[PDB]
Amino acid sequence: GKKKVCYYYDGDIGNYYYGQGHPMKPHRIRMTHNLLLNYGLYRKMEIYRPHKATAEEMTKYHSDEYIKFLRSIRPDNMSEYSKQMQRFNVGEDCPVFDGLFEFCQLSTGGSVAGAVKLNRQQTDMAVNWAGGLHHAKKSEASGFCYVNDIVLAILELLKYHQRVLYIDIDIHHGDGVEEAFYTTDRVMTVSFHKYGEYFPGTGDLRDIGAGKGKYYAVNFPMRDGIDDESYGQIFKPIISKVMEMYQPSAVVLQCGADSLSGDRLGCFNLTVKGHAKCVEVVKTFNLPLLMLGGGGYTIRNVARCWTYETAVALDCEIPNELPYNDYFEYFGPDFKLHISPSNMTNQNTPEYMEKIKQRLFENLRMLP
Ligand SMILES: CCC(O)(O)CCCCC[C@H](NC(=O)C1CN(C)C1)c1[nH]c(-c2ccccc2)nc1C(N)=O
Ligand SMILES: [Ca+2]
Ligand SMILES: [Ca+2]
Ligand SMILES: [Zn+2]
Repeated sequence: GKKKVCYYYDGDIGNYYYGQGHPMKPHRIRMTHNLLLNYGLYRKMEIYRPHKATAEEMTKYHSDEYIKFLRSIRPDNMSEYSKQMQRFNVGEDCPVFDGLFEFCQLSTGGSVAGAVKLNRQQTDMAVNWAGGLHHAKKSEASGFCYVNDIVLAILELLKYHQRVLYIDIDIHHGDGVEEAFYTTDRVMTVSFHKYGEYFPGTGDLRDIGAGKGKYYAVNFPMRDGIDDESYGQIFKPIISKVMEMYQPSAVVLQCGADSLSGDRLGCFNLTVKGHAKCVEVVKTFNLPLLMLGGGGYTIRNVARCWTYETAVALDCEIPNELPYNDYFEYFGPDFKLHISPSNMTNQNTPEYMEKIKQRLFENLRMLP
């Protein structure tokens, strides 16, 4: 039935600024929080302010040198770190900004705190919209991500769970998470993403894991314009088969909103209902679940998406008419929660979707 939901948020998160022209806007997390507060969704959730994760907590995955660099670099001293900036991939996508380290600490803190709460069996679901930064690597920043809060949260879950399932619905391949666990069977990573002349360039159908991890990495490559009907028809069957064969005891779901119609960087055509159907599907399995953020670059739609997904987690129905809020004008000209898909062509034919699903089903038959 209805579950207990713990939500992690720091009121300072919206003030971190990647810089002029950078599409990643932490302010979208504050818009989400304010919208969900004005819908009354605070009355049913336990709200927590995450601790600032320590460099030590971060080094459970990342190298000591990379975390020391992140904790030391600032816009005023960048000139003295040109060598380490190249080595750790700090540049246009992952710039140095005021409070970069604290932003990483808050993003990571929410994910790890949520994982601890799930481990202690004190909540059914934990939500951290500031997390889900799936591209960060052991000693390298990538694609707007510096510290891989997801990998850290999964390592925390692995203390009490033999098998953890990771599902990623961001439009970009979940490469950092896939790479971290590529050679183990204790985590199964499942990513649905645009593949072909698109960042990060990984996530081929044929990337299925290695060694003990062979068959424990699943990739569903898609083309432009996927819609609710098409996504829905493959998501539930794949996740159901993964649940059946893998039998995970905890799940982490990355809810990157750049898979929505009208995203500034994305090329998919999902509505908020289509995206949220993934949360409904996963929630139905009644397993401890950590829901995380990720991409999303048309910020009014990211706030709508994550507000609706928080309502889905709470089994609370909320009206389509948006309540008045601090950012009301951002939701014009309609001031509604739900969005309409565009007229873009769906290049994922029904036959292509079935064929890729059948290839993934063949790989899933190889599990013990
Ligand atoms: C938070 C999780 C997430 O998966 O959503 C993150 C998505 C990251 C997208 C990164 C992308 N970067 C690249 O394509 C760079 C150029 N190539 C040599 C690598 C990129 N960087 C930028 C960019 C634009 C302006 C200023 C800075 C970066 N745009 C793009 C783009 N359109 O793909
Ligand atoms: Ca993905
Ligand atoms: Ca794996
Ligand atoms: Zn993305």
